[PDB]
Amino acid sequence: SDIEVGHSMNLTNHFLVAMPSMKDPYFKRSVIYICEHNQDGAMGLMINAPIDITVGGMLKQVDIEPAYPQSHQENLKKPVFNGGPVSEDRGFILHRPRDHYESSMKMTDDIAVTTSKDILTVLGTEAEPEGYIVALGYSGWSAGQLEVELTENSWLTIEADPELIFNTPVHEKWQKAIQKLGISPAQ
Repeated sequence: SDIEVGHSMNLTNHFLVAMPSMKDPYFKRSVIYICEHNQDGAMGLMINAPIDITVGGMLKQVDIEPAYPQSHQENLKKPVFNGGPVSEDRGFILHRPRDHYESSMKMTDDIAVTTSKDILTVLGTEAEPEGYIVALGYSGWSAGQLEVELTENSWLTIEADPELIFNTPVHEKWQKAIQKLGISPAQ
């Protein structure tokens, strides 16, 4: 009769790996982490789009006063990324759970997203999360719209792992992703 057992492709906590046959140049070789996926649509952040300014630079720009000495002087030269085209003037810290921030969303035991200024004060200080990348703007899809992009020859997906986000070099994030899908670019 009608026992509607399905699949429910919720892609939250999943990675979006661009195909070598990607048309859109804005995602030519992107790897997006879905932070939220539901009937309203989907929200994601680009993991390998390093911007010009550095994490330290953006802080200075925002004139954020650190709450402690900035010992981690080196992680402060690391760059901030291009999260996506939507709200390019908004911040999104994707990191490994450390402390409690006013406005934070926990994905797992190793991944969470903080969007409150508070977190900015610990960056560069021993109090900053052991792993984090700062993104500006995010990637958005309308209701179901993402669900349809999949049936197209644009993306492929696999559950996410923190290392791919806070460890492997940018230049290899994509290269290792598709490879993880048993594949390699054209030629």
